[PDB]
Amino acid sequence: AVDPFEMVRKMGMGTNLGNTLEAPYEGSWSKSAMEYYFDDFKAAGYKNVRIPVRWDNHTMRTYPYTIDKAFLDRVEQVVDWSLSRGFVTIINSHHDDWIKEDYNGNIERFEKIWEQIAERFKNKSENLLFEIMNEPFGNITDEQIDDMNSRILKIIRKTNPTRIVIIGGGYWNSYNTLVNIKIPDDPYLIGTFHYYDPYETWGTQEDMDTVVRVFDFVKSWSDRNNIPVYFGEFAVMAYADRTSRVKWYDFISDAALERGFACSVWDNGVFDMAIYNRDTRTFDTEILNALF
Repeated sequence: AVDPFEMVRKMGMGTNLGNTLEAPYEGSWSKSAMEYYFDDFKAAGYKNVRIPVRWDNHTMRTYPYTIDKAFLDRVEQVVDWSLSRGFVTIINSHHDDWIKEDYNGNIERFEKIWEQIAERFKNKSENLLFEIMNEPFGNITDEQIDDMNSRILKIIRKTNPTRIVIIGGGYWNSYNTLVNIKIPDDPYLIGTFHYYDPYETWGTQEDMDTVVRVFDFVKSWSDRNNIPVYFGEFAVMAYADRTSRVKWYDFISDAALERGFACSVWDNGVFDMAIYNRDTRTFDTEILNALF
């Protein structure tokens, strides 16, 4: 099968379908997924689409933790729109915070959710990737993070033996960068990094120097561990003025793609932090130009 390095090269620069299927219920935040979004994403030049999904309210809270068939149907529909247009397509668990609130108590429910996702999408193209969990870091120990990754990977591998899986490689903020040392012995892994600050504006000259340093350290990590890197939601901060914002998109893309990283820009569909207008079907073309 296609190895993670080939996949990351193919992924290039892409977009999130933010604030949609990872809302508590689809459409309750930003506009629901429509097929034409993907026509527009393709015409825009995007090479991947990350599709955040919150499984919580579409899954039984009690055993056997079945995901509503209609929701699985709906996610498959959206996935099939993305895959058929040639996008590398990423699905995940996103905003399923209930698992961090009680790991021991909720790990079985999380396992069964992934058991069902893996089962449903087992025959999908190599271009569909599984991202185990959006932000593994936070109210949960390292031991539990490593435990989660191991067992969800193993569950995935039962039905998806070579499908590339995205796990948290670590995180970064203005003060430090953390990287995982314990990486499962598996040949089909991509490592992902998000902004995270345990003690929780942007676009200055200093902010850029910070990001290059982060990117360089992540690159060393990438080289040393033989794992390619994916920044699945960059440009999540708010910006001082228009000119900073555009420059920042331009800078992140250059720096990432020079180091061979795959990227998905955060786009929440709000006109806040949006590039694609889902109502007018237009893009902020200056930001797109900055991305390509």
